Amino acid sequence: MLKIIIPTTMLLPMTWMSKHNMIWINATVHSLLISLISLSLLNQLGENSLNFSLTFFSDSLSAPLLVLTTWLLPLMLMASQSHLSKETTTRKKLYITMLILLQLFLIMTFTATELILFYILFEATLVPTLIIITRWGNQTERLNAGLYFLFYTLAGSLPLLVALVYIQNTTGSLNFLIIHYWSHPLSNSWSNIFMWLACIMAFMVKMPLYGLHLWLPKAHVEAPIAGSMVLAAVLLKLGGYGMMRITTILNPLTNYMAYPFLMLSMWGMIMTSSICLRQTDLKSLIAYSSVSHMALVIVAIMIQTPWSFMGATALMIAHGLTSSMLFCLANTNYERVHSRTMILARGLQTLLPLMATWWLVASLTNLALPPSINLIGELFIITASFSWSNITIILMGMNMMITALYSLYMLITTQRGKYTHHINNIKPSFTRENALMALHILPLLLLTLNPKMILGPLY
Amino acid sequence: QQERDPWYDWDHPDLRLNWGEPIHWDLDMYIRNRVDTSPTPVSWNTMCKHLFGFVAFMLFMFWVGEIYPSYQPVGPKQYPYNDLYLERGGDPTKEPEPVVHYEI
Amino acid sequence: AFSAPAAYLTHQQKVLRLYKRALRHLESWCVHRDKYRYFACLMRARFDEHKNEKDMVKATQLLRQAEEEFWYGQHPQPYIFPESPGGTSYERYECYKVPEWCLDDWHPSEKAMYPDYFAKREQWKRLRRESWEREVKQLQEETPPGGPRTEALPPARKEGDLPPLWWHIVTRPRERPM
Amino acid sequence: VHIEPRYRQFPQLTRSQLIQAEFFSATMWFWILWRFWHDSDAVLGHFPYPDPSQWTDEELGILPDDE
Amino acid sequence: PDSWDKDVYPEPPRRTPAPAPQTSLPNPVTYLTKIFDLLVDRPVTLAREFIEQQHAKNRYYYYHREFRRVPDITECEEKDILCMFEAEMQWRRDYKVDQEIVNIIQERLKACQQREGESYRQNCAKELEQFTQVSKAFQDRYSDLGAHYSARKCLAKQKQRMLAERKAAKEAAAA
Amino acid sequence: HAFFKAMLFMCSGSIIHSLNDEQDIRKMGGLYKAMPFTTTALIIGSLALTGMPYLTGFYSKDLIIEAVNMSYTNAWALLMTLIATSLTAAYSTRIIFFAFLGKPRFPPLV
Amino acid sequence: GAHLARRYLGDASKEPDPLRMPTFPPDYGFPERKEREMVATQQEMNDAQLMLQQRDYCAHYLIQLLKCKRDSFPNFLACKHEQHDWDYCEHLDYVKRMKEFERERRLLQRKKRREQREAEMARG
Amino acid sequence: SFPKYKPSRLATLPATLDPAEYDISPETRKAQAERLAIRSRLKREYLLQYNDPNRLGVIEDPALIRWTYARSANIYPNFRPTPKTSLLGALFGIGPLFFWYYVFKTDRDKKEKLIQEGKLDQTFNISY
Amino acid sequence: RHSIFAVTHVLIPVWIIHYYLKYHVTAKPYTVVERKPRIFPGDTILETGEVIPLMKEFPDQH
Amino acid sequence: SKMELPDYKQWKIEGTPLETVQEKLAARGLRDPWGRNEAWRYSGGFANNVSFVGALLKGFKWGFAAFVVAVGAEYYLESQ
Amino acid sequence: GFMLALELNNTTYYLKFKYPSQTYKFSNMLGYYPSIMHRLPTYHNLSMSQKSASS
Amino acid sequence: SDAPPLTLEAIKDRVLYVLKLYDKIDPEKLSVNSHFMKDLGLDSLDQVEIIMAMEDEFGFEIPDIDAEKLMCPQEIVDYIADKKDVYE
Ligand SMILES: CCCCCCCCCCCCCCCCCC(=O)OC[C@H](COP(=O)([O-])OCC(O)COP(=O)([O-])OC[C@@H](COC(=O)CCCCCCCCCCCCCCCCC)OC(=O)CCCCCCCCCCCCCCCCC)OC(=O)CCCCCCCCCCCCCCCCC
Ligand SMILES: CCCCCCCCCCCCCCCCC[C@@H](O)O[C@H](CO[C@H](O)CCCCCCCCCCCCCCC)COP(=O)(O)OCC[N+](C)(C)C
Ligand SMILES: CCCCCCCC/C=C\CCCCCCCC(=O)O[C@H](COC(=O)CCCCCCC/C=C/CCCCCCCC)COP(=O)(O)OCCN
Ligand SMILES: CCCCCCCCCCCC(=O)SCCNC(=O)CCNC(=O)[C@H](O)C(C)(C)COP(=O)(O)O
Repeated sequence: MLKIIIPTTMLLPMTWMSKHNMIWINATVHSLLISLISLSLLNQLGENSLNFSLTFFSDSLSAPLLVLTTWLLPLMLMASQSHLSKETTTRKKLYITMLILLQLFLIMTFTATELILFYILFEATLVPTLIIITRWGNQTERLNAGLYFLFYTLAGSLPLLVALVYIQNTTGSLNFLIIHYWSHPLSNSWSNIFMWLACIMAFMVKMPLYGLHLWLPKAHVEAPIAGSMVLAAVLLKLGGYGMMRITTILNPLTNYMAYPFLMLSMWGMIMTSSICLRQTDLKSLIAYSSVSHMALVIVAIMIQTPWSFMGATALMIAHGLTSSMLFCLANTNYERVHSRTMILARGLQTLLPLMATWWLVASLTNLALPPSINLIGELFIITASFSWSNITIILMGMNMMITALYSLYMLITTQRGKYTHHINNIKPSFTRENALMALHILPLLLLTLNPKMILGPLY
Repeated sequence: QQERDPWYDWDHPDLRLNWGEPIHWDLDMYIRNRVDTSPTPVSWNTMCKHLFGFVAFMLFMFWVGEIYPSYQPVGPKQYPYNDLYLERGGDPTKEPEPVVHYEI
Repeated sequence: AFSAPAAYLTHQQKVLRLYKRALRHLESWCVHRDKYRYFACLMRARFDEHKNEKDMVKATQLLRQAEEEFWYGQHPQPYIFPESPGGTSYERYECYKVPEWCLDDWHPSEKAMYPDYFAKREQWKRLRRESWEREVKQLQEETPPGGPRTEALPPARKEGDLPPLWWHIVTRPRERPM
Repeated sequence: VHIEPRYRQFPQLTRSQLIQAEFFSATMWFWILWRFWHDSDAVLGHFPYPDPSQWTDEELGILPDDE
Repeated sequence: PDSWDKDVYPEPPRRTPAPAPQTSLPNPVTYLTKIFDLLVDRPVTLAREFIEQQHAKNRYYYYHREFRRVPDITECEEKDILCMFEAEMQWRRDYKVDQEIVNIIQERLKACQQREGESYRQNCAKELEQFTQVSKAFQDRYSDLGAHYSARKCLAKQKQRMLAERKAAKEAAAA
Repeated sequence: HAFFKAMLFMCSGSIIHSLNDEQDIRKMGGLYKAMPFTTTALIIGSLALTGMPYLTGFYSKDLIIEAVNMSYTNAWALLMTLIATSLTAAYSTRIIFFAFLGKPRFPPLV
Repeated sequence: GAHLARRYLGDASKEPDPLRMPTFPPDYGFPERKEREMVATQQEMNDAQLMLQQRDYCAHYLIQLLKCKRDSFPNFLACKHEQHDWDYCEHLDYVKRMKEFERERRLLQRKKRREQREAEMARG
Repeated sequence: SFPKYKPSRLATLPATLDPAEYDISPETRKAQAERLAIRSRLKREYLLQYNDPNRLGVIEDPALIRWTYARSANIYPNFRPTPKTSLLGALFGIGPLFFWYYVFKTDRDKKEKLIQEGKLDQTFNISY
Repeated sequence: RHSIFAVTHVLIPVWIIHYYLKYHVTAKPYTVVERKPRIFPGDTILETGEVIPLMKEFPDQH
Repeated sequence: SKMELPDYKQWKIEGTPLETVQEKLAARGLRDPWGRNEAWRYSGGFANNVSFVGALLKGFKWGFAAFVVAVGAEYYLESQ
Repeated sequence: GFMLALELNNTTYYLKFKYPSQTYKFSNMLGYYPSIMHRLPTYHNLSMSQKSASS
Repeated sequence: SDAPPLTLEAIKDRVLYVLKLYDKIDPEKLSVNSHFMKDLGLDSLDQVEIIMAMEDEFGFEIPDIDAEKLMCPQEIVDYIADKKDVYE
C-alpha cells in the first residue's frame, strides 16, 4: 500500500523544487499517474480483504473511495489554477501542498486497520481543509464558516475518542479484523446507550445528519472551488465509511437506537430537498442537495441490510462525482459574472452551447436518471427501505419528485429563457473548463457498465 | 410577475423587472414559471365549488354503479374438465369435486 | 412598447381601451365576419350614445358599469395574435437572438470569413465611440436638476449629433434572427 | 412547383393535388361499399337473438306448480 | 451445445411440426429464410470457422480451482482466531455457492415459463416446486443475518431454530 | 389509433403552416377547396376516429364498445363511455366545421 | 336491458342473482339430463396452447380454425368456414347460458309463488 | 345587474374593477407623478451605464443585493423568540418527527408481532 | 455507390449480431428461449416422425 | 414576386350576407362602414362552399361507380 | 353526436348574441382543474419551502 | 419557402388599400400624409377601428399606447416597417 502513499508524499518536494511556471503541469501529471496506480486496488476478493500489512488493508468498500480520492486531485488542480493566477509562487505551492496533504491523509484514513489510527487521520483531515477555506476563500464569511466547520466536527468526535480508548480497555484491541471476528452483542443498558451514541454522533455530523447540517451550507459556499469539491466528494463520505466500519460492534443495540436518526433522515430529506426550491444562491442550492442525498446513505446504513449497504456505497461514489461536477459548473459562471445569485446570469445556453450540454448531463445524473449509478444506489436503498417498512415508499417517492424539480429548475433558471442584456463579458468556454467537465462525467457513465466495482463488500 | 404589463419596455423582459426597483420578497415564487395570481374569468370559489362538486358527483355515481352493476341475462360460463382444475394451477393428486354441466 | 408611459391614463384613453378590448372579445364570440360586423356596429352605437356627456361623475359611473359588464361577459378564451404576449408564438425566436457583442469574441479564423462585414462593424464601433460624450452632454444639459420626470428621450438637436442612448435600440438583433 | 401569393383571391391549385385528393376519397368510399357488400355480418350481426318468452316450460325443465 | 451440462439445465425434447401447406400461394417466409441463409448465415459460418482454425493452432487450458474442506465454526474454540478465520472463509464460499444454486433453479423456472406458452401454470409445476423448496432452505439458512453477517450468527440462528423444533416436538409427544 | 391520430396531427400542422403559424380555428375559413388533399386526409381521419364501418378505427373501437356492453360492468362507467363516444363525433364535427367549411377568416395575403 | 330494471326497481327476489347461480339442482325439474359433451381432450388443448378462457366446450372448432390459419398462411382469407363454425358453436353456448338464466328465473318465480299460495290456504 | 366577481389570493382583483382608479384626488395624481419620476430616474441611471461603450462587465444592481441579503443574512439578526415564533418552530420542526416515528413504530410493531406468530407468508423473500 | 447504404447500415450490423447470437449468446444455457411451437391434431413431427391423432369424431352438426 | 394588388373598386357587398347586415343596420338607423373590406371573403372561389354532408361524401360518386362495376363484373364471372 | 353537434354549429350563423352558460365556462376552462391545482398546491408548497423549512 | 421579403412599398400599398376600403374616407381625397383628424374629420373612436383593421390586415397586434399616436398612413407604414425590420 506504500506504493501509493510514497508517490503521494513525493508530490511535496516535487512541487517545492519545480519552476515558477511548471508547478501545475508537474502536479497534474503525477497525480494522474497516482490515480493510474490506484486503479490496481479494484482487484478485490470475494471473501476477505487485501491485508497488506499490520497497518494498512484494502476492502471492496475502501477501494472505490481510494480511487475517487486519487482521481479528484488532478481535477482540483485544474479547477484551481485559473483563480490563483495573480497569486505569488510560494502561496501557489502552499495551496498545492494543502491539497497534497489532504490527499495523503484521506488515503491513509481509508486504509487504516486500527480504529484509533483511523480516528487520528480522520481528524487530521481538518487542518488542511480549514486552512484552505479560511485563507483562500473570497468573502468575509469564510472565517465564520471555518469556525462552524471546525467545532461541529470536533464536538462530535471528541466523545468518539473517549469511546474508542474505552473499547480497547475492555476488548483488548481496536484492530478491525479482531473487532469483527470477536464481536459480541451490546446489552440494553444506559451505559451501552451512551457508548452507542459516542460511536455514532461523530460520523453523523460528518454526513451530515439533518439537524446538525448547518456547518455545511456555510463551509461549502464560502470555500474556494477545490475546497468545495473535496468537501462534497470525499470528506462527506468519511462519515459513511466510518459508520459502515463501526456498526459491527453496535448490534443488537442499533435496532432501537436508530429510530430518531431514521426519522430525522427521512424527514430532512424532504426538508432540504424543498429548501432547494427557494434558494437564491446557486452554490447554496448545490450544497443543500448534498444533505438531501446523504440522508439516504444514513438511512441505508442504519437499517443494516446487504441491499442497503450496496446502495449506500454506490450512492456515495455517484454523489461524489456529480456534486463535484456541479460545483465546477457553477464556478465557471462565477468566474464570469462574480456573483453566486442564480437569476443574475440567464439564457446562457444561447451564449455557451456546450457548457449547457454539460449542465444538462450533470442535472440528469443529479435526479438519478436510469441507468446511472446514482439511480442504482437510490433504488437499492429504496428497495431495502421498503423491506424495512412499506410506508417508507411515500417519503422516498416524495423525495424523488422534489429532487427532479429543483434540478431542472436549476437548469431552466441558468440556461434557458433570455440572457440578461447588461452583461457583456461572457467569454467562450476554455478548453480547461470543458476538459474538467468531461473528466467528471465520463467516469460516471463508464461506471454503469461495471457497477460491481462500486457496490462494496456485500456484492 | 405575469400580472405586470407585457407591453412595457422592461430592463429584464423575461422577468418583467426594472433595474434598481425594489424586489418582492417572494420573487422566485412569482417568476411566472411558477405561481400565477392573475385575475380569472370565473372568480375563485366559483371554480372550487364546481370542480369539487363534479368530482364528488362522479365518485358517488361510480360507487352507485358498483352497487347496481350492469350485466347480461346469462348463467356462468361453463368449463369442461373439472372447471379446468388441472390447468388452473394443477395439484393432480387431489381429484376435486365433480363440477357437472348438463345440456339445456 | 416604444412610447414612454405617462403617469396615468386619461378618461378618453380608458374608454378607448375598453372599446378596443370589447370589440376584440366580441369578435372572439362572433366568429363569422357578417355577424361580427352587425354586432360591432351595435357596439359602436352603444358607445356613441354617450359620446358627448359632460358630467364627469356620470361618465365615470357609466365607464365603471361598462367595465363590470365586460368582465362578466368576456370570452374565457379570447383570440390572441400568434406573436402577442398570450399567443402561441410569443417568445418563440428569443433563443435565436444573440447580442452583437458576442462577435467581439470570435476567433480570428472566424473573422477571416466575412471581412467586409467586420470592416463595416469597425466603422459602426468607431461611430459609437466618437459620439458618446456629446450624447452624455446633451442629456445632462436638457434634463432638470431634480431628474427626468419621464422616460422620454430627446432627439439630436445639432447637425452631426446622434440621438442620445441609441446604440442598443439601433443594434437590436432581429425579429427573425435565424 | 412555384405558386405565388394572390392577395384576396382563391389560391392557385395544381392538377395533381386535386386528382390525388379525389382519388383517395373515392378509394375510401369504394372500400367501405365493398366491405359492406361482402362482410355485412360485421355490422348487422350474423345470428339472431333468441326471445326467452318463446321457450316452452318443458324446454327448460319447469313443473306445473303442483309437484 | 456441449458447453453446458444438459442434466443441470434440462429442456423437453423439442417437438416441431412439419410444414403442411394447403394453399398454392408462395410463402414469403420461406423466400426470406433462403435469402437470410445465403446472404447472412453463410458468411458468418465462414468467419467463425476461420476463427476456429486460428484457435486450434494454439491450445491452452485453465483449471477450475479445487478447495480442501476445513473444520467449520462448530469445532472452533472460543478465542482461536486462526480456526475461526478458516471456518469463516469456508462458510463465505459455501454461501456464495448456495446463492448460485438458487440462481440455477431460478433460471430453470424462468425458462420453463417462457417455453410453455399459455400452459405454463400447469406445465411448470415441477420447476415451481423445486424453487419453493430451495427458496425455503435458503431462507432458513441465511435470512435475517443482516449486514455484518458471519458463521457465528448463522450458527446461533440454527441453534435457536433447533431449540424451537425440540420444544415443538416435545409438545406434540405429550398428546 | 396510432395511424389516424398521427395523420390528424399532420393535417393540423399543414393547416398551421399554410396559415403563417395560426392555430385558432376561428381564423381558418373555407379550406375545403383551398387545400383539397389536406381536407381529404382530415375527413378520412375523422371518419376513422369516429368508428365509421370498415375503416381502421372500426376494427378496434367498435369491438370495445360491444365488449363493455357485454360485460359485468360498472353502470356509470358504461354510461360515461357511451356519452364520450358521442362527444368524439361532436368534436370531430367542430374541427371540420370551423376549419374547412364556410368563408375564409384568415388574413388577406394568402 | 329490461332484466336490470325488473331487479333493481321491482322485486329482486323474483329474479336470479348472476353471482349466486344456479341455486336449484340440475335435476329439480328435468327427468333425465345427459352430461355435456366435450370433444377436445386435455392434451390436445395443451398442445395447441389455447388460452384458459379460450378452452371452452367450443375448443375443437377453434383448434381447427388455428390449424387452417397456419396451413394457409399467405392467404389470410381462406379460413372463413372454420371461423363461421367456431362462431356458431360459441353462439350456441351463449344461448345455452341464456336458457339457464331463463330457467332459473322461472323456477325462482314459481317457487316463492307456490310457497306463498301454500301459505294462502293456511290463513284459517 | 350581473354576477359580481370577488377577488382571492391566487386570483386577484383586476385593475378595471378596482374602485381606486375611479376616485382620483389631486394628491393621487401627485403620487402617481412621483412614482413615475422615481421610475424614470432609475431608468435613466440604468441606460447611461447600459449604453456606455467603455463599460465591460456586469452592471451591479443594489436591489438584487438587498433582496438576497434580506433573504439570507438579515433574518437571524431580526429574529425574536415570540409565542408565535416558538409555537411555529416547535410544531413545524418537532411534530412531523414524532408523527412519523409513531407511524413507523406502529407499522413495525404490527409486522414483528405477525412474524412472531408465523402468519405473514414471507415465501420467496430471499432478498432484503 | 448504387446500394452502398444497404450494406454498411444493414448487412454489416446483421453480420455482427448473427455472429454474436449464434456463437456467443447461445453458448450459455437458457439465453435464447423460444415459445414452444403449437401442435395440432394431424401434425407430423420432424424429430420423431410421430403423428398426432385426429380430433375425436366431431358431432358433425351442420 | 412581381405582383400587385387587385383593384379596390370591385369589392361590392352586393349579393352577400353583408347586404343583409346593411339592411338590418339601416332598419336600426345605423350604417356599417367596413363591409366592403370583408367583401373578398365572398367574391371569388370563396363565393360558394360545400355543406357538411357533401364534404363527407367528397368522393362517393366515383367510388360508387367503381364498386358497382366491380360487383357487376364479379357476380357474372362467378357463374362459371 | 354528429347531428347534435352539426345543428349546434349551424346555430352560430344566426344573428343573435347571448352570454355563455356556466356549463360552457366549465368545459372551456377545463373544469377549472389547471386554474386550481396549478395555483393552490404549488403556492402552498413553495411558501412552506421558504417560510418554515428555510427560514 | 415562407412569406416573401415584404418591402416598404408593399406596406404602403396595403395600408392605402385598407383605408380606401373604409366607407368614412373617400379614395380621391386620401393621401399618404393625410391626418386622420384634421384632414379627414375623424373621431377618436373611429381611429381605433382603423388601427384594428391594420392589425387584421398585417396579422399582428399594435399596443394601445403605440396605436393612439398613429394619425397618418405614413406613420402606420413606418411603425410596421420598424416592427418587421423593413429597410427597403
Ligand atoms: C340514443 C339513446 C339515448 C338518447 C338520449 C336522449 C337524446 C339526447 C339527450 C340530450 C343530450 C344533450 C343534448 C344537448 C347537449 C347540450 C348542448 C347545449 O346546447 O348546451 C347548452 C348549455 C351551454 O350552452 P351556452 O353556454 O349557451 O353556449 C354558448 C355558445 O354556444 C358557445 O359556443 P361554442 O363554440 O363554445 O360551442 C359550445 C359547445 C357545447 O357547449 C358546452 O360546453 C355545453 C355542452 C354540454 C353537453 C353535455 C352533454 C353530456 C354531459 C355529461 C355530463 C355527465 C354528468 C356531469 C354532472 C356534473 C354535475 C356537477 O357546442 C358544441 O361543440 C357541441 C356540444 C355537444 C353536442 C353533442 C353532445 C352529444 C353528447 C350528449 C348527448 C349524448 C347522447 C347519447 C347518450 C346515449 C346514452 C346511452 O349547457 C347546458 O345548459 C346543458 C349542458 C348539458 C348538461 C347540463 C346539466 C346541468 C348542469 C347543472 C345541473 C345541476 C347540478 C346541481 C348540483 C349537483 C351536485 C351533486
Ligand atoms: C437536532 C439533531 C440532534 C441529534 C439527535 C440525537 C437523538 C438522541 C436520542 C437518543 C435515542 C434514545 C435514548 C435512550 C433510549 C430510550 C429513552 C427514553 O425515552 O425511553 C424510555 C427511558 O425511560 C425513561 O423515559 C428515562 C428517560 C427520561 C429522561 C431523559 C430525557 C429525554 C428527553 C429528550 C431530550 C432531547 C435529546 C437531545 C438533547 C440535545 C424507555 O423506557 P424504560 O423501560 O424505562 O428504559 C429502558 C432503557 N434501559 C434499557 C436502558 C433501561
Ligand atoms: C455536533 C454535536 C454532536 C454531539 C455529540 C455528543 C454526544 C456523544 C454521546 C455521549 C458522549 C459521552 C459518552 C461516554 C463514552 C462511552 C463509554 C462508556 O461506555 O462509558 C459508560 C459511561 O457513560 C457515561 O458516563 C456517559 C454519561 C454522559 C456524560 C457526559 C454527558 C454528555 C451529554 C449527554 C447527552 C448528550 C448525548 C446526545 C446528544 C446528541 C447531540 C446533540 C459506561 O462505562 P462504566 O462506567 O464502566 O459502566 C460499566 C461499569 N459501571
Ligand atoms: C363581449 C363584450 C362584453 C360587453 C362589454 C360592456 C361595455 C359597456 C357598453 C356601453 C359602453 C358605455 O357605457 S360608454 C362609457 C360611459 N361614459 C362616457 O362615455 C363619457 C363621455 N365620453 C367622452 O366624452 C369621450 O369623448 C369618448 C366617448 C370616449 C369619445 O372620445 P373621442 O371621440 O374624442 O375619441
